[PDB]
Amino acid sequence: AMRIISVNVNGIQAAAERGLLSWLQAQNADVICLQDTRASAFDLDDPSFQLDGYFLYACDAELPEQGGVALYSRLQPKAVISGLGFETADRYGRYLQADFDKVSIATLLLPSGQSGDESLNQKFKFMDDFTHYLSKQRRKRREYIYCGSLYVAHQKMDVKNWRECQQMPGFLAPERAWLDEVFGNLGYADALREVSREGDQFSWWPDSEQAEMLNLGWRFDYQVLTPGLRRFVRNAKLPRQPRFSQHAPLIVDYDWQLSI
Amino acid sequence: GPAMRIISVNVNGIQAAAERGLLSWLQAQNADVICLQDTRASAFDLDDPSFQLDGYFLYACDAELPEQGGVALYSRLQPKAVISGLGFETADRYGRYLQADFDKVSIATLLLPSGQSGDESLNQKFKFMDDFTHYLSKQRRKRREYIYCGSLYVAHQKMDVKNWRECQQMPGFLAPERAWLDEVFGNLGYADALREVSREGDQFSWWPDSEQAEMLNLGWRFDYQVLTPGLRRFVRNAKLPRQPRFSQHAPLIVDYDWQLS
Amino acid sequence: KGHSLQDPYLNTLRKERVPVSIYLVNGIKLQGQIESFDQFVILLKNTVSQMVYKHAISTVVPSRPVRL
Amino acid sequence: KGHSLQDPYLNTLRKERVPVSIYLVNGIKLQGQIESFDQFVILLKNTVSQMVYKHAISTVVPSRPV
Amino acid sequence: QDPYLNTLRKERVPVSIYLVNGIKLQGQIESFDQFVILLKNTVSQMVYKHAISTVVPSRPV
Amino acid sequence: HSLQDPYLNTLRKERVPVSIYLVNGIKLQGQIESFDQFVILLKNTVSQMVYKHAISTVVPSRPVRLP
Amino acid sequence: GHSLQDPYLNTLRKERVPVSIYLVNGIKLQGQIESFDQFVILLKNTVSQMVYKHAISTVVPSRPVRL
Amino acid sequence: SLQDPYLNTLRKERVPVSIYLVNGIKLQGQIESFDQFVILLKNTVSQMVYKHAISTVVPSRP
Amino acid sequence: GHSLQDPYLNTLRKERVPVSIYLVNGIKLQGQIESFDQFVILLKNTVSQMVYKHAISTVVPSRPVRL
Amino acid sequence: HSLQDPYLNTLRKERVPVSIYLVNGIKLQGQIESFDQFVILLKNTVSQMVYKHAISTVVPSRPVRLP
Amino acid sequence: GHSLQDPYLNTLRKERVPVSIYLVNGIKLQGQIESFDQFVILLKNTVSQMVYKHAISTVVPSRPVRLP
Amino acid sequence: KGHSLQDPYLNTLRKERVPVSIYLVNGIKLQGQIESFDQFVILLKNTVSQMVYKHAISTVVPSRPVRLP
Amino acid sequence: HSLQDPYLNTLRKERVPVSIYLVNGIKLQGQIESFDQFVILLKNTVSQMVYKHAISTVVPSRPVRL
RNA sequence: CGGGCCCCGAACGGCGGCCCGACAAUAAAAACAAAUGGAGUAAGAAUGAUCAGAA
Repeated sequence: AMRIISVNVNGIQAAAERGLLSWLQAQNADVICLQDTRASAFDLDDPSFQLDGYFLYACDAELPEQGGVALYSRLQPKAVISGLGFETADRYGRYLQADFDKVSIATLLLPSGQSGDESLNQKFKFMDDFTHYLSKQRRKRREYIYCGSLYVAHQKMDVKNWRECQQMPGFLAPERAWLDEVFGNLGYADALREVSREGDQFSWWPDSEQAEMLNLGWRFDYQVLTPGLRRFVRNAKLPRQPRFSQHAPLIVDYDWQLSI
Repeated sequence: GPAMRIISVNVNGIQAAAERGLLSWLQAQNADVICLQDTRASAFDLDDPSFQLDGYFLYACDAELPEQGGVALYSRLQPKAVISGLGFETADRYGRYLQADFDKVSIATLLLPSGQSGDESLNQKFKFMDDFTHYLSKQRRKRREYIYCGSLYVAHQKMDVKNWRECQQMPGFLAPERAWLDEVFGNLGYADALREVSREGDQFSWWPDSEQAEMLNLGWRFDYQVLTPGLRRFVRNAKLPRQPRFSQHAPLIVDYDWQLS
Repeated sequence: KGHSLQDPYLNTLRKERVPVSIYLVNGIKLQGQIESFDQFVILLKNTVSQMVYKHAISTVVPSRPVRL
Repeated sequence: KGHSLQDPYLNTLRKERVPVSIYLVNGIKLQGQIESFDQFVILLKNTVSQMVYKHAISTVVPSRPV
Repeated sequence: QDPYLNTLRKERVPVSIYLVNGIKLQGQIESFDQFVILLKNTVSQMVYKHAISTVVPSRPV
Repeated sequence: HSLQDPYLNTLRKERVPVSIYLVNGIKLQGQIESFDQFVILLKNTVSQMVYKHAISTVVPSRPVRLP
Repeated sequence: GHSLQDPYLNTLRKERVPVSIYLVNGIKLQGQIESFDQFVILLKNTVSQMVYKHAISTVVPSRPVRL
Repeated sequence: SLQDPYLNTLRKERVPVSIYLVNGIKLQGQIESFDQFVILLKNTVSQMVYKHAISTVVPSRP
Repeated sequence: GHSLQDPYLNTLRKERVPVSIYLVNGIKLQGQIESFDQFVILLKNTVSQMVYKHAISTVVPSRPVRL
Repeated sequence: HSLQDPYLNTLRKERVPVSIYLVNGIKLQGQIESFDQFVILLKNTVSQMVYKHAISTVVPSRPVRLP
Repeated sequence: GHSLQDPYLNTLRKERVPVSIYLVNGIKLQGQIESFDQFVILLKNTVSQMVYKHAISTVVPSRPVRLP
Repeated sequence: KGHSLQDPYLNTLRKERVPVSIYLVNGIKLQGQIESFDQFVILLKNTVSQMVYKHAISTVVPSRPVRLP
Repeated sequence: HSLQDPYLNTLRKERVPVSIYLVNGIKLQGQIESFDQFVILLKNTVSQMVYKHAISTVVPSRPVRL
């Protein structure tokens, strides 16, 4: 087995009050990649967030409310690294990576880009910087699993009424083109769309009860994995959890097992 | 804009060209670098501040005897590094090569022995050609891109020479010269800027002394801008102004969109 | 083989011994350098030799720009 | 003979330098431009000079009509 | 092999081709050869013979 | 040469309802109308031309005896 | 050429050894080879489905047989 | 072709090789015999495979 | 000699500023500084591997620290 | 002197299976047999001497605490 | 010892010339020389990066400097 | 300068005529028997007398284990 | 030093064009301006200092005697 | 030992001469965390002024 959980909690505190800690504790998994901690590493040090039988790793942004990402693993990773050299990355700890034998996973959290124009500019900046870094991450032997919420949909199949969202951030032409270039040209794939080419599957919908009723979801979570692991995809699922997190948990299993 | 102008001029003696006004014309003619060839003057002669143009850095590697050969190179901004060696007796002892270094590009002034003088000159030309194709086979390994300002004294194809049926005896269009040049432009991958921009005839770069050939345009395209296949797509425009000619060769100006640094 | 554009490419990849990244149809990637080739096989020297088949190669991405 | 229709189409795409998107049999989209081609190989120029074997090319979609 | 596809092309029958990867292609047959089938649908979406699994015409011929 | 052609000719003459499965595993159905060295015509509501290089196996819905 | 697969398959057929042909898609095919020829092998399944060589990948016998 | 030298060398030295198929499943075992069409692995079961669905043959030891 | 390296490394270790070491081979490291001495240094990370000084190329702290 | 000798002595005493990576990138394995101011003997199946100027770093397989 | 190093290095530091340091493997660094000693050099760049002497290959300044 | 392990180890490998396999820092495998060693050089006896330098050697891998004094 | 110092001094005297090769395998052209126990000055456009431990060999462009 | 080269038979075989198997040398890459699941997955053109299809 080889499970991976992705829950952009948008605040580990709200996650705790919503019962995310108990759900993850009950949810038997190998690695858990929650995003947007909205708290300092010292806050994550609170044993309440420490899941029984899992390690604690977290990198906080310069400003807690800005972001922050954490990573829980069942076995001691070979090494944990944070940052990518970019200001938009280092100054906010939006990237944290653990190292295991043969495969090393990472936790990515892109800026929403929907708050303001400056957020969209930062999004474009981080996108170009990240595709550059990944170009530098081509011939690298170690296979990767960039588990992160990219705040962008690849195809219309990933979001309904695209006609209305075409101009709204998250589905704009340049972001979709960047994602397509990152996926196809560079040989990267996705476990879900590979194992299950089924529409209507989303992760992030408005907290508004109306959108939840009519299910206005935007697929923002993606299990970006190097082509080496593409062959070892078991199955993907997007549970419709009752408002536990804006980004619904993204659980995927893999045929390839892990090792220290 | 991100324009890069390179001016290659074979003067056959900088003295005559300067007398005809090449120095002032170049000083006025904006250009990033000038690939002036065939100086016929020593480095100490080029050291004369009269040839040294303001706003440029002069670099030249003369031969053992000035009039025999000699090549120089101008540069508006200080190049990263300049090298004046090739490893051949036909090259080092004759200062026929001088290469500068830039950001991912290498401007190189090249001057092959004419060969039209005597049979010994033809033998020297064959020797230099084989040594230089060997050097090119060795250089293709290098990742950094290269530029070669070179008056090769060899006609490439029919369009690159008038009345080739008659010129098939004159050095420049000979069968072995043609083979060598097309192999350089062929298997070795190197390309030309003029042939890339304008596949139009009547474009020559050398004429005899008799004004009859000039009027009839019985000339050869002995000047080339051998480009590494990389910048081939980045060739903007090229021209061969025949009227403002200051020697048997004509000034060959090529402007690119690539920006050095 | 009539035009044989693959032959010059493989020859320049082998002569310079450039690091190649031969992708396969299944999805795995094979790092190394082309030691030799024929009609249906290519030799990748990565510590040990690899008899990667031709019909299984999806794309060949050399990590080193090869002028030609 | 074999490429009486493939050869002219690919040659036109090359001469016109139309940005094409090659879809592999594996389903991986490959955007770029056709640099050169032959009997069973096509050179795609992009950020990385790529060589895609014909036998593993499912479809090609030029971005503009030709 | 040749006559069937030639009739499909000349008669301008709406064809839908399922590739070996399963992709349901749609379009009209423009021109075909030993190892190529030009599918005319907005763009000249060329399709190789080795990758075609089934050819589903909209009506029999 | 000695087995494929007679088997397919018998399946065609007897018009046995065969079930063909593609290399990918997609299950198809229909009768064998005509055979070819490179392709086959499977008439099932709408005649679909299937390529031989994409045929995994040929499952006849009824047992068949060779001649 | 083709001098090795012929005797191997002929021996597998003669002794009627249960082979498990694993297709390229990862599907099991337990049965006995009834016959074999070019571009075709004939299983001894309840329906005796005809398989194609291009699709076949491996031919493992449940019991190790001698050459 | 260089395939036959490689294969017969592995056969003579009987090096444990790991063969990857077009699907990607990793096989293991020595090579007993081989021709142009098939390979006869020396595995516990000696699973025979045709040459039209091979990816890469690699020896576990140099 | 070695009058500047000592205070720099001592401050980096005391403040436990996460540093990223880069080996001469081009390999990168991460983690705080555990200890240091002549020809040897100890890295404070998930694993406390011992790195020799003669193989280190650069010492880049995550956040610029003051000497 | 102050930190290298105790660390190496503890590694040798505890006989922890360590995997040393050379500056060239080669991966080695084995137990620590003995060390010196210029050389270290690593025993894996057969004793393999390694020089101190050719090691990138020492990675103990188990966390260790200095004395 | 080092009769020629210290003058050149302290002159570069005084003039605060943006120098480009080339390492043994080929990668090039950039930044003004902040401080140095017998074995390490500090770059005033935003990263405040420190580089060891035994790993540095060449120190090429961006502009010619006068010898004191 | 006054070590303890290198000298006896190399002397034993020389006397016992053990086929030694030396690893260079470049990653090339040298094969041969130890002829004689010094503070800075090791002579590898393999048909030709290759004078391999100490600082260029990465590891000394003998073909068979040897007892230690 | 025994021989390296006389050789470098002779090269500096005539300012002979030398080619210094680093351990990585690259060659640097120019002429020696000065040297010491650990560094060598190779003047060429800019004064670039190179360390001894990183140099592999000094090859003069033309024949020179001690 | 086995790869690259030329030599020779009748797009197709193969044999001798050899060389190498550590690149007579990248003006330099803000950095390579270290080199068989298996009896088979295919939801709807905002509308041809009008389609008979054979031994």
